[PDB]
Amino acid sequence: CGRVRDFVAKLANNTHQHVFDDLRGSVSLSWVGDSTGVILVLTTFHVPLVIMTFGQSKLYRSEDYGKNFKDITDLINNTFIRTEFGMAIGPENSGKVVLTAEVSGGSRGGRIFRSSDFAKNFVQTDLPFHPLTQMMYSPQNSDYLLALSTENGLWVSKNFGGKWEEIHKAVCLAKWGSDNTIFFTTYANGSCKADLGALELWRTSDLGKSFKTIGVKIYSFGLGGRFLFASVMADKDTTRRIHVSTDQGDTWSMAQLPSVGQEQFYSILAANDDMVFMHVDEPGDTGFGTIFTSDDRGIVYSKSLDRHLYTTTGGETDFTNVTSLRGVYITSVLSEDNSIQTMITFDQGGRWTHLRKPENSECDATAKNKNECSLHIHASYSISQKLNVPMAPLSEPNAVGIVIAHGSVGDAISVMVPDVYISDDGGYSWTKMLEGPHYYTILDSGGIIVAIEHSSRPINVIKFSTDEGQCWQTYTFTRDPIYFTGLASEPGARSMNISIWGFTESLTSQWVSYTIDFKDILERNCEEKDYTIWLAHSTDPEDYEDGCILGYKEQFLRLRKSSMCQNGRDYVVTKQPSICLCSLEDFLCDFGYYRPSKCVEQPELKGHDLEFCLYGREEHLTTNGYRKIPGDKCQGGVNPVREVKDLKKKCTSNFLSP
Amino acid sequence: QLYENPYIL
Amino acid sequence: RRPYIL
Ligand SMILES: *[C@@H]1O[C@H](CO)[C@@H](O[C@@H]2O[C@H](CO)[C@@H](O[C@@H]3O[C@H](CO)[C@@H](O)[C@H](O)[C@@H]3O)[C@H](O)[C@H]2NC(C)=O)[C@H](O)[C@H]1NC(C)=O
Ligand SMILES: *[C@@H]1O[C@H](CO)[C@@H](O[C@@H]2O[C@H](CO)[C@@H](O[C@@H]3O[C@H](CO)[C@@H](O)[C@H](O)[C@@H]3O)[C@H](O)[C@H]2NC(C)=O)[C@H](O)[C@H]1NC(C)=O
Ligand SMILES: *[C@@H]1O[C@H](CO)[C@@H](O)[C@H](O)[C@H]1NC(C)=O
Repeated sequence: CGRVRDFVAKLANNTHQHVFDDLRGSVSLSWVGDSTGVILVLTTFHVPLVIMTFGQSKLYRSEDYGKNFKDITDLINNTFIRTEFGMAIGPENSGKVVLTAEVSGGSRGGRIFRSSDFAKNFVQTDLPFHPLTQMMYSPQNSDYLLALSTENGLWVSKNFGGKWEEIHKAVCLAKWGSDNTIFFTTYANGSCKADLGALELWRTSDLGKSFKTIGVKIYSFGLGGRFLFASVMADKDTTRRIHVSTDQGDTWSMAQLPSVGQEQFYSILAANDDMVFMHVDEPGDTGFGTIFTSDDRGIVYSKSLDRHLYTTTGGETDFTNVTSLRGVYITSVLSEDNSIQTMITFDQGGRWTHLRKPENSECDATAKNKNECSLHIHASYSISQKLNVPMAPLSEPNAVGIVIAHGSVGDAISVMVPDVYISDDGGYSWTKMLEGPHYYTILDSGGIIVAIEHSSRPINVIKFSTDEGQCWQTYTFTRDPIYFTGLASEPGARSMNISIWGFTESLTSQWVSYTIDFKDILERNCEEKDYTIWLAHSTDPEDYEDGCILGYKEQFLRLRKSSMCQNGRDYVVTKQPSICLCSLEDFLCDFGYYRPSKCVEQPELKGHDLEFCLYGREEHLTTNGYRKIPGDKCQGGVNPVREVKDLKKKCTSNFLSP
Repeated sequence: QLYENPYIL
Repeated sequence: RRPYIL
C-alpha cells in the first residue's frame, strides 16, 4: 500500500522554499495564464501614523509555478494598492493584469497600473473617475474593460484602460455578455437604493454608441448559460418575478416560477447551455427554499427539491456541481426536525437520494439505527457555522469520477470533527480517504492527490497518493514546521507542482511557501496499457440500458489505480457515447401537466401555474403534454410530443369575459 | 491568512 | 504612494 520506492530522494531535490522577507500584511495570489507558471502575490499593509513603522505594498512575481519569486514592487513605483480591487487578471492567456492604486484625497480621478505582458512591464494611467468596482474584461476581447465610478457612471475602455469614455451617468450594475455586449441597469431619481424595483435595464452592442431599453420596473438581473434573467416588480404591489430572455432582451417571457416578496430571493444555482437550476426562497424566515429545474428555454420549471438549505438574503448554500461526472450534484436539505441531510442527484436534479455510506463506516449518534445510515457532506454552510471544516468538496472535470469532501456518517450532518471521504465513481460509492480534517488538491488529472493535515499547531508534512486516495505516503517537506495557511496550484489540475503556504513559528512571523515538483515521483509517462475501460453511472452491469443518463452512456478510459505514471499536461479525457433509445422518463411534463408514469393534464391550474396561464405567451400555453429533458440526447424509441392543446381557453373559461 | 484569488435576483 | 492628480 504505497509502491513509490525512495520517494524522499525524488522529492527532496524538488522541494523549493521561498521566504517572503518584509511581509507583514494580507496576501493575495493570482495565476496569470495557463501553462505560463506565472504567479502574482500582492500585499497591502496600513499602519497608524503615530507608529514609527511605515505602511507597505509589495508585489512579487514567479514564473516557475511558485518555486522562486521576484520582488517587482519597483514596477508599480512602490504605490499603495487598493486591497478591495485586488488584481484584475485578463481572460485566458491574454496576460492582462490591472492593479488599482490608492490615490490621495482630492484627486481628479483614480489611477491604475496595467500590464499586457504577464506582469513583466507595467504602465501608469490616470483615470477620469474613481473606480467603484473591479474592472471587468470582455470575454470576447481582453482589450475591452468596463467599470462603475463612485458617481455611479459607467465607463468603457477599448484600449485596455488607456482611454475611457463615460457612456451612462446613473448605473447600478453592469455586465459583459457575448460579443462585447454590455447589460446594465439604471436609476432615474435618487439612487439604486431608492429605485429598488424601479430600475431600467439597458443594453448596448456598439460599446456605448447606442442603447436599447430592454426592461422596466427592474429589481435585478443575471446571466446564466444562454439565459438573461430579470426580476420584475408588480404594479401597486411589492412582489416580483423572474422573466427570461434568450435573444439578449429583444423578446422576453414570464417564467413558470412563483413570484416572491421583498424578504425573498431567487438564486441562479447553476446554469449551462441546456438549462438552469433555480432556487426560490420560501416566504418567512425559514432559511430554506425549493430548487426548480428549467427546460431549454428557461421558461417551464419543474420542482426538483424541497426544503433546500439556503440561508436568509442569499447567504450560504451547500449546492455543489460535482464537476467530475455528468449530471451529478450534491446539496443540503432541511428536515422537519431541523437536522440537515445531504442529497445527491445523478441525473441533473430529476431524482435525489441519500449518499451511500462507506462499507466499513459505523454510524453516528445522529443515526437512530446503529447499523444503517448514510454519508453527509460538509460544505459552505458547515464552514459558516464554524465547524472544523477546512475545505468544501473538491472535484475537477479532468479527474473523472473523483470527489473529495469532509463528511460524517449518520442520519444527519454531525458537529463532530470530520474525517475526509473520497469517491472515484462520481458519488455512487464512498471510502474514508483520511482520518481528521485535511486540505486536499488534485494534480495531473488524478495522477496524484495531495493532502495537508489541518492542525492548530505547525505542520511539516505533506501526504500524497498516486492511486486516487486508496494508499498514502507521508513526506517531511521542511525541517522547521510552519503554521499552514493554504495550498496553491495551477487551475485546471494539470500541473505536477503544488505550493504549501504558511508562516513560520514566532520575533515576528514570516510568510513562506514550499513548492514541490512531483516530476520524479511520476518519472514515467502514461501509455495506452495504463488505462482501463470504465462505464460511468453503472448501476446494473447486465442491463442493456446500464449507464444511460439523460439519454446516453459514456465509457471512459481511466488511469489504473496501480499504474503509477504521469497523465501529462496535454492529457485528453477519452470517452465514447452510446445513445440510448427514448423512454417516457426522458421527457418532462410541459405546462399544465403532471404525473401521479405518464404526464396527464392538470385539472386544477392554481398558484403560479394559474398566474402563468393568465399572463403568459400563448406559445407556451399550447403544450404537447411532454417536453424532452434539457441535455437529453436519446434517439428513437418513444415520442409523446405534438401540439395538441391550447390551454389559454382552459383557465379563462372560469372567468366571465367582457 | 491569504487570499488565493450564485446570482441573486 | 498615494499620488495626486488634477
Ligand atoms: C456542472 O459542471 C460540468 C463540468 O464542469 C458542466 O459541464 C460543462 O459545461 C461546459 C459549458 O457548457 C462545457 O464546455 C463547453 O464545451 C464545448 C465543446 O464541446 C465548447 O464548444 C463550449 O464553448 C464550452 O466550452 C463542458 O464540456 C462541460 N463538461 C462536461 C460535459 O463534462 C455543467 O454545465 C455544470 N452544470 C451546470 C448546470 O452548469
Ligand atoms: C512544474 O513547474 C515547472 C517550473 O518549475 C514547469 O516547468 C516548465 O515546463 C514547461 C513545459 O515543458 C516549459 O516550457 C517549455 O519550454 C521550452 C523551451 O525550452 C519550449 O520549447 C516548450 O514548448 C515548452 O513551452 C517551461 O520552460 C518550464 N519552466 C521552467 C522554469 O523550467 C513544469 O511544467 C511544471 N509541471 C507541470 C506538470 O505543469
Ligand atoms: C514610475 O515613475 C517614473 C518616474 O516618475 C515614471 O517615468 C513611470 O512612468 C512611473 N510608472 C512606472 C510603471 O514606471
